[PDB]
Amino acid sequence: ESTSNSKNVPPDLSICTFVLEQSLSVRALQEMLGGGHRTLLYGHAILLRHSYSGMYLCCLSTSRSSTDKLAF
Amino acid sequence: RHRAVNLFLQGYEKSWIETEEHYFEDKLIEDLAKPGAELPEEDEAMKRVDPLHQ
Amino acid sequence: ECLTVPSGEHGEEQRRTVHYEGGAVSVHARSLWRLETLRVAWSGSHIRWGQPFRLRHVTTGKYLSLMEDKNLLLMDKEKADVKSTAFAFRSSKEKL
Amino acid sequence: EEKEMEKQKLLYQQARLHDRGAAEMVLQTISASKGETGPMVAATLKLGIAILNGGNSTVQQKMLDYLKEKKDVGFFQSLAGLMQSCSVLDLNAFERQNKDDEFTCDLFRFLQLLCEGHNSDFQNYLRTQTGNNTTVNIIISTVDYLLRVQESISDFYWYYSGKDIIDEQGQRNFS
Amino acid sequence: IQRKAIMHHEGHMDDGLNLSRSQHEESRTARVIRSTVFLFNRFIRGLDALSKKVKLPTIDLPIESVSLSLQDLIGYFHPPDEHLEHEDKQNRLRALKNRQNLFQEEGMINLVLECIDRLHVYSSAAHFADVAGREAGESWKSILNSLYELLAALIRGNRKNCAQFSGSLDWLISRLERLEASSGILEVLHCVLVESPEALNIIKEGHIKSIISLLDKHGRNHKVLDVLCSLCVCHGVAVRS
Amino acid sequence: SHVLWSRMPNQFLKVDVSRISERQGWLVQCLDPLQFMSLHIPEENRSVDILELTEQEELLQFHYHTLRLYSAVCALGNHRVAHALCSHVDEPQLLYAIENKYMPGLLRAGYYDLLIDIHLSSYATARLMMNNEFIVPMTEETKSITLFPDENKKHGLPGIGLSTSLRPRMRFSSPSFVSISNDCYQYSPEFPLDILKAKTIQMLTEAVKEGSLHARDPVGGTTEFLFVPLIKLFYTLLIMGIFHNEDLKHILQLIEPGLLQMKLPEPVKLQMCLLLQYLCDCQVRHRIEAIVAFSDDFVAKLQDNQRFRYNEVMQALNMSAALTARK
Amino acid sequence: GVEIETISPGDGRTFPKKGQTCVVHYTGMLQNGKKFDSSRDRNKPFKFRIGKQEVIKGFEEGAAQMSLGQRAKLTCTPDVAYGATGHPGVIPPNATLIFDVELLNLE
Amino acid sequence: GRLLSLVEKVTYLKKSSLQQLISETMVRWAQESVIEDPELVRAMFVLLHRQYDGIGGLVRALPKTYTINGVSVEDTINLLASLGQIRSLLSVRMGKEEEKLMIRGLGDIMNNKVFYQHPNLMRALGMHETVMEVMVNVLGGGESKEITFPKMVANCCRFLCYFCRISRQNQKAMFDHLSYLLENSSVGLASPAMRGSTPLDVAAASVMDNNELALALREPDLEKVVRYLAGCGLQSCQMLVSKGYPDIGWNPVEGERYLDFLRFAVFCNGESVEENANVVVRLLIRRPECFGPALRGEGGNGLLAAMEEAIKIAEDPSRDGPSPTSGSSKTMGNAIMTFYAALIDLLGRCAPEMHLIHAGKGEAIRIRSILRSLGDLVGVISIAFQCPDHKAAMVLFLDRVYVQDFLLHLLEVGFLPDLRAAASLDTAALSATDMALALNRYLCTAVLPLL
Repeated sequence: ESTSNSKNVPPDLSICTFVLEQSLSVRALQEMLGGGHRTLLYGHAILLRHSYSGMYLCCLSTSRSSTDKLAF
Repeated sequence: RHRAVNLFLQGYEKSWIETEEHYFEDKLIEDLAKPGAELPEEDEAMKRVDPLHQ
Repeated sequence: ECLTVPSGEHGEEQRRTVHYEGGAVSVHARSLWRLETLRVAWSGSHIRWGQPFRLRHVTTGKYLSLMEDKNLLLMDKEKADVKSTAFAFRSSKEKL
Repeated sequence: EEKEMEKQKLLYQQARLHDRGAAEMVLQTISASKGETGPMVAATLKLGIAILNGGNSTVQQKMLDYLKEKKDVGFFQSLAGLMQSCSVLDLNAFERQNKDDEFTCDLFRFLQLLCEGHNSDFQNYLRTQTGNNTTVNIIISTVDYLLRVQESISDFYWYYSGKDIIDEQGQRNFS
Repeated sequence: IQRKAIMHHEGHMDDGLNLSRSQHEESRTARVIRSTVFLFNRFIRGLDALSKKVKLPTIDLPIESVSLSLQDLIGYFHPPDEHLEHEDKQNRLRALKNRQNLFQEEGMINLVLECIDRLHVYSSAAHFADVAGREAGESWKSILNSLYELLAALIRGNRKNCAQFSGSLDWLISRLERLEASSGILEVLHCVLVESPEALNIIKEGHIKSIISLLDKHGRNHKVLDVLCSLCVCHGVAVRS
Repeated sequence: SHVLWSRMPNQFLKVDVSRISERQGWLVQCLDPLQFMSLHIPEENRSVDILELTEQEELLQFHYHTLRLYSAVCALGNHRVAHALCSHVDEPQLLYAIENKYMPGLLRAGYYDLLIDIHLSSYATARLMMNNEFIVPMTEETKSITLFPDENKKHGLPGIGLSTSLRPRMRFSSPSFVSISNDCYQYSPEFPLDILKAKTIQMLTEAVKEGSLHARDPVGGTTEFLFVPLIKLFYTLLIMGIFHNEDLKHILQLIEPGLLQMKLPEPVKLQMCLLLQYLCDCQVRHRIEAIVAFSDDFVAKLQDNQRFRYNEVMQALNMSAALTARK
Repeated sequence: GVEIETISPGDGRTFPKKGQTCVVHYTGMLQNGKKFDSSRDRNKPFKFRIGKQEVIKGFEEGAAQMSLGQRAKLTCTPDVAYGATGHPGVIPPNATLIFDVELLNLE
Repeated sequence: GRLLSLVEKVTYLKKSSLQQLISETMVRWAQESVIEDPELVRAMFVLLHRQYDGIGGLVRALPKTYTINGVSVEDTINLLASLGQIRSLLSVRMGKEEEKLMIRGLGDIMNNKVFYQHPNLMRALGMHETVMEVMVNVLGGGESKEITFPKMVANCCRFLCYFCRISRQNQKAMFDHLSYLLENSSVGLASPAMRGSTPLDVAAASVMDNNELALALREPDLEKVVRYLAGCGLQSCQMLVSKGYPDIGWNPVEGERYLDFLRFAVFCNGESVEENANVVVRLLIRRPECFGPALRGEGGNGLLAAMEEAIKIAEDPSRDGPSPTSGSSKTMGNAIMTFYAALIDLLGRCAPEMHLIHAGKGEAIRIRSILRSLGDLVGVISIAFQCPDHKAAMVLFLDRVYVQDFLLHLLEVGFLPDLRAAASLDTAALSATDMALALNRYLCTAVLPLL
């Protein structure tokens, strides 16, 4: 969503927003076999979430796009 | 024969008859509807889910 | 009342008009706007008086504007701009 | 010892019920009735005062924990509608009859027994409802009914001001 | 009531603007109109205009995405999984009826269900098969049966909606002249009668004999109780006439 | 497209015929009649026994959902259509269906309810509505109708006892119609009611023994199919007023000193509740009848006290307002 | 018409008259052998007089063409029976009919 | 001692062998299982409450029961048959061929001989609630009136609230169903049937002659009636333009029947009522929308102008202005003649007399002056000579609101009524015996001007 042309047209932020539900280290890894307003550090393992839709942007098996011919 | 004795006895029932001779039911029915006499091999002693809870 | 719009049976440009109705439409879809404020950062700020923004109609997806004839007509994203589509509140009726 | 045994047996009686979701049932039926005076809500209010009846803190905190969990707004909307739906003297019908109250007392007694024992949580939660999206101020809603009683009873006095003595029906409607 | 407004120089002083937010539970009301109403209108508009013998990729024909969109819609109007507890089930029924009747004032009677019926433009899913691309009439069943079920359970949903299919009984007849979805018509009937019989009061011999002609080509639908014995009786709570 | 399935293993038989072949000319004879149910239907026929359907689950659903249609069209009062259906589903099919033990439960409940909905869903439906009115005429029969028969204050028995209340009446017709619905719904024709009255008791007395053992084999599938339609038929026959005191004593003998003590599922309990409701309603009617019987002689004695001290009202002297009136 | 056939006749003489309740125990049928009526299973013998126009004229003409104790196989037609209207819900339009009639008495 | 021993027997909690069984087995069933199917656990505790509250079975059963003699047990059985036949056509609703069965059942009930002699049956059985349910099942909403045969109104009005000579309290129940008519305020006439709202007759008969029920009325029950009269303020254009004049042209009447109801509202048996008349005048006066053909300020609000204007429409032509001369005793002539006659009868019945119980000293002088302001009331002496029944209302206005020079302005109640009544009892073909009552009634109107 090109916001640089803000005066010629408006952008939409409601479909650009994201929310930080979780943030850990790489060592925090359990596989199954909170704290409350923690901070954020470089190198942490983050989790995003779209605001108004609950589709957690996360590691998934996306193997579709072939514009570059090797990229996800 | 005439219906006016029925409306006599309707007003009679509330006054001369309806009283704690049967309005003592309220505590007895609740002390009997609470206990839950069972032995399901899980309960403490009784009360699976008692009838009043249901 | 509530700043309603007529129904969708005439969907080309008749939905660009405006009407009011304080009946059952207070609850439903057409009577719903959104504050597409211009400031990207802190767009979810606690709003205070004297802050421009551009209104948007959720069901049709068209921004509010004010034409040269002093009458309100909606506008797409391509036509909107900070000249027309830029509104804000007033606590008192004084201008200042 | 008579009085203390009476209190303890009353608490046992109340614990036969409030250990089985009676309080939550009461709040639920009042929230369902959305401002409709009826008998189905009157019997509920009788049950509420009968389980409370002396500032029972257990049922108070149960009710309050329920309302703070569920965040039901229908309870307070129902109460504020019920107060508006409550009645006053209606001088004109008394003039016509020369040729609605137990419900109000039980309602306000139910409202009073929540804040008995100086429960500062309920006393504030009937002003703001801070956890919820929408708020109702019950306190002003009962002040308004107090005005609507005061106007009616002053009018009923002014009808009887210049006269000599008072009949039986007028004094009953006064009391 | 139609107090139209124009931006005066000062106008009336007594023209205050009180505000109402979409509350906590009405975040759902805010979400439906963004995610599911305007986008659905645009997608169905593109496909509907494209179904009038128009060049394919010049305007929205994203058959990857339209099928996924209506699948997401069906997931949005899914029933509440009966094994669930009472209060969660009833809250989901509340939310379901809200997002049904909130489509409705937007135009289930006028536009949205009219957009589904307008999207039924088909001569045959075989004859269109070699016209546009390689696929026209693949998933008529999904759209037809599922979202017609959403409408019929909406008409159930708020207890005085017998508005479109009972109202536009011509659009009920538009179902009966086709006969692929006899699994939403009964959802209309058995919820119409308990509210009030509007559908059943003009249907006639010409409809029932067509259904009977279909019945030779069936093995008793297994909710036949619904279709025919609610054409009769409404399950013990009837209207004599 | 089906295919004419060349392997078709399903129900053979259980009781063929009791023939004998005697000598002195090779005599043969049999005096034990038998019959069975066919299936051949003018839009999809399949000639088999009815009991050949419990192994296949694509004609059973069809037949069940047709029996529900049959019960639907003859619902809430419709007599022409019952006269029509009596050709298709004539009496002995129904009698054999209820009497049989090896059927599937779906067709059992369906044929039972189809019996009810074209025999016992107008008169019972009527007098259930008129049950809660308790209108009475005053006769000499309504005076030996006291609370208790004996002076011991014994608890009595509900159904036995004289009623004397203006309950509605029951008429009938025959299937080949004239005046199809003027006043005729004992059955749409006449049903033989006494044999049904007896066979219900026989099936019930068999079923308590069938259920007490916790048998793997109830009648149809499970025990709810066994008990539900039987009990509902018994209820519908009970609330009509057919049963005599001789039958009702046996009925109480089933359960009083039994069925209620037995383990049971929920939807049987739901029907036992309705039976008990009818018993309590009968008791209440007996109570108010005794009240009326008292009140006749009481008011007749009490107006004689007014006649004793004759006291009068306005100028029409000795008017009848002195006894009981105010105008 | 009533193309009467006999099965096990009796006297062949005691024909019926006016005002005579023919006590029948019939068993009706349809073409293609699809049964539509009976009286044997009800155990309720029919009763109808002559000339009263109660029944369709097929049964009346078959009784007039019949003696006592006479089992028979009548055969009516649509002209005497319900015709192209047809009795609704049971009989279709334009249906021939079969009846295993058996007269017993007259009163 | 008889009654005391009977109460000791009846209140023995009598038959306890069934009750000990039910009360223990139900709680056993609740004990041994956490049971689903809530329609079962409703019935269980229904019976468990019932077997203790055996008296509660009686308290809602003695109001229902009613005794009769052995002679009456045949006609009443036909009545129960008809009532059950209707109750099987009650919530299950209107029908085309069910219409005829409802009609014949109501006819057989009307032609019975039971409540003629019995004072309380038809109210205990719920016949009125049943029939009102049938009516609302017919109506549902506006715009249709599909089944245009409400003979129910004939039953209720012309028999149920008039059989209450034996017991007035039958009328009380239909007055309670005036709360039904509040929401169900309806406009359809099954009579001559132009527009005149025959279920309004139910409300009329509910408060026809009773001071108690007419005092029990209240202002919002009349505010909407006068709103409908305000809605009647529209012009007349065609022969009978009901709402478009489809084929037939005779006569529209819309506003007369509301005023005919308000007559019974204010005017009881003898002297009128002030508690309702004051509010009626105060409500009429905010919207006095009786807009006649042409006068100042309002449309009409003046009688001689509109009446002489409409007699041109009536005398030579038909009910319509442009129509070919067909009209006489037509009770568009009417609704412009009879409308103001009913208005004037209402207003005369509202107000009291000088030297009444109030001799103009008790706030009635305000409304009497308001009446006096509408003089045209002095000038209705012309209308008293210019149907005969229209003028009796204006005579009532004079007699109720209104020295002998004013008498001798007329010199009589009227020379022409006097002469035509003198001459009309002389048997002739025409101009005779139509006024066998139409002018022989004027003794009742003229004799009070004895004084």
